[PDB]
Amino acid sequence: AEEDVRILGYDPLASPALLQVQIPATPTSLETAKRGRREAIDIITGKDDRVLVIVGPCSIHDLEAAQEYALRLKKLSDELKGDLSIIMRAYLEKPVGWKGLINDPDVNNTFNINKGLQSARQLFVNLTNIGLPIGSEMLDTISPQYLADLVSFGAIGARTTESQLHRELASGLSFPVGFKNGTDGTLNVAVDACQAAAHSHHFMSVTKHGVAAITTTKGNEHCFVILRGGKGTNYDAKSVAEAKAQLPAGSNGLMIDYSHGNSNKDFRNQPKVNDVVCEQIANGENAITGVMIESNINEGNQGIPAEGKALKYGVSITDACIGWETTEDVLRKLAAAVRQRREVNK
Amino acid sequence: GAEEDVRILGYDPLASPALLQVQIPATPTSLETAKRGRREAIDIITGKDDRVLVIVGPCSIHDLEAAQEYALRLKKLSDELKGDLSIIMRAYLWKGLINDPDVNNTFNINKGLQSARQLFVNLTNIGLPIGSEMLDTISPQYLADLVSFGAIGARTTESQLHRELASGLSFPVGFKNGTDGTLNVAVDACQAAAHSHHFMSVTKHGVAAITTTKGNEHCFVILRGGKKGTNYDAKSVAEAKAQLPAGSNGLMIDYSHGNSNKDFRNQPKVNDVVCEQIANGENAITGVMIESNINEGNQGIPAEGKAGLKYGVSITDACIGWETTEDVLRKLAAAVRQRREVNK
Ligand SMILES: N[C@@H](Cc1ccccc1)C(=O)O
Ligand SMILES: [Mn+2]
Ligand SMILES: [Mn+2]
Repeated sequence: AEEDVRILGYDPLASPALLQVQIPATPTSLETAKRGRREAIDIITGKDDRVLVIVGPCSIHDLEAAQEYALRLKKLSDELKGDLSIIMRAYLEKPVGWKGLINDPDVNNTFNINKGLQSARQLFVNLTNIGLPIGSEMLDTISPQYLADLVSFGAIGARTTESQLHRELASGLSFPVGFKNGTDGTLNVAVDACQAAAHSHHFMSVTKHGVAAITTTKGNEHCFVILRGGKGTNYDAKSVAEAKAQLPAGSNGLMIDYSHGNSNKDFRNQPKVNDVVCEQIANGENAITGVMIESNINEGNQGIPAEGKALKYGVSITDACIGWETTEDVLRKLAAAVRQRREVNK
Repeated sequence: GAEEDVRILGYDPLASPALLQVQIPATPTSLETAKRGRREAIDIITGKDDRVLVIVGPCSIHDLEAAQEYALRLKKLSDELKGDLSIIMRAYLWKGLINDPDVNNTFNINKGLQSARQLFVNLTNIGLPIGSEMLDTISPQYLADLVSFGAIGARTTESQLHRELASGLSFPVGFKNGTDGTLNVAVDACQAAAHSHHFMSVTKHGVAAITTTKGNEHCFVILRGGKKGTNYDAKSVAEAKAQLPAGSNGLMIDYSHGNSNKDFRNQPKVNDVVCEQIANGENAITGVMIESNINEGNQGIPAEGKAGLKYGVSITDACIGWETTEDVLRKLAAAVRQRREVNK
């Protein structure tokens, strides 16, 4: 009986329940998470005229830099509360390079998931603890069981939007899920994802106790489409009109990613994409409910030098971000477009 | 308190892989058949054998009886063309034999996994290797020991999760090109699955653990059409070959799906066009995939639960009949026999 010939070995893994006790969620963290979901829900369903903003680092590899950023974003968040509902990007990784905070939390090319999950959860607690909601990519069917309670928003990356596995997973998450369009630039797959995630599914996951079980979902009605470019960009009126053209009756507000395929090989293009999105918003576009910005403390990205995490401070080690000030503007300018759009509807 | 699982209606007890593997044990024959299939598949996709790897069979199995009759027929034909073709049966698992084993929206996974495994044992038991789609990251743990070939479908080839899974399977894995007709994603999948990965899967005992893979060097690309159009023609094969990196394995061409272009009657055609590239010396094509069954076409699921279903007819994709299949395979058989001459 030939089995596991390509499996070098298994390693003990702390269960979700165990991790949730080790690194408990403060009452604030749990309240922050609930609030974020409520606000996000109202915005993508049309009940609120504010714009949902998922902004923050491409990926977090430094909890101390992520905390400084959170404080800054929490303040700005306080000044633009009337127009913008801001959620922080607390992403673990990118698509060859650094494997992410869960796999390689030490950023030294060593794998250590147990410590990774600890960092991941501690991070989420630290952030939501200061009152700042967070969003992350739903990488797999197990990992969310360690962090789902502190998350207000979940995104299903372009490479997995067609994955039956990720559609079933979304149908059972306790928060809004954004499905990015295909890497080939089409929306059909993201529209189908939302339809599917709305139904009830029966899949196999692990319980809070680390055991495999047959899960049964309720269906998620808070799934929307995210426009992020592809084989070209799609944040322009002509493209948005084609998108709207594809959403079924009742579909939720579109979200737009200023990066990746939309800034096509350059973070400097994020502010430009903001103008082209702010325009449509001020002129009265109601289908654009949310935006996604990859910003950091200091612009650009970088690589890991000979040594590990000691590396330019506040600088992404994956996709390049825009600096902070460039972010202050981009958001104040988006808040304006929100107000100006508030009038056109009156 | 907190607010998790608000969309989780509930969990259900699930027999562990180890438990299932004892309940429905694999006969020595089943285990030998599985090993043989992998060896033959490996030799063919790596260039060591001039035969053509053939993954043929139903689009999906919903009837173990009908699947067994078909297996016997295919086993007898497989015995005859064993000199030119290495046949592995399509035994892919409406959600599937696993989610709805009874076919009536009553999702009984435990029974589904039993049927799934019993089926795999029944088939491999008569000496016929089998192949299936690597659905999720847990399911295989209940059937790997019986599988000779695993395919990742178009909608998952880009999934990091499925690339890591392939890197730890004990058999060759075929990655289908994107639903948009491109091969870049399938080529990247093969590159990725060749490396070692660290993911979370469940053990034979139903517990979550950190898995570490060795890397799989037996991953190839499957051409199955797409938006950009069908791709079984020589110019497509050629453009494909030009994109294959150093050390890639032999290409496989799916006759149905995006290449049959919504009409199963086009499979015999793709064959001919592909059989011609082979009979003239094309060695880049080492495998073919065919959605076949006892009776051509497909159907739906009547209010009459399931016992009101046409026998030997697919309840998913349309397939060609046994009759029409035995040709395709005989022509393909010959196309190979020819190739060996052109290379002689
Ligand atoms: N046991 C599988 C590998 C595997 C391990 C863990 C999870 C899923 C699959 C095989 O022999 O191919
Ligand atoms: Mn990024
Ligand atoms: Mn099919």
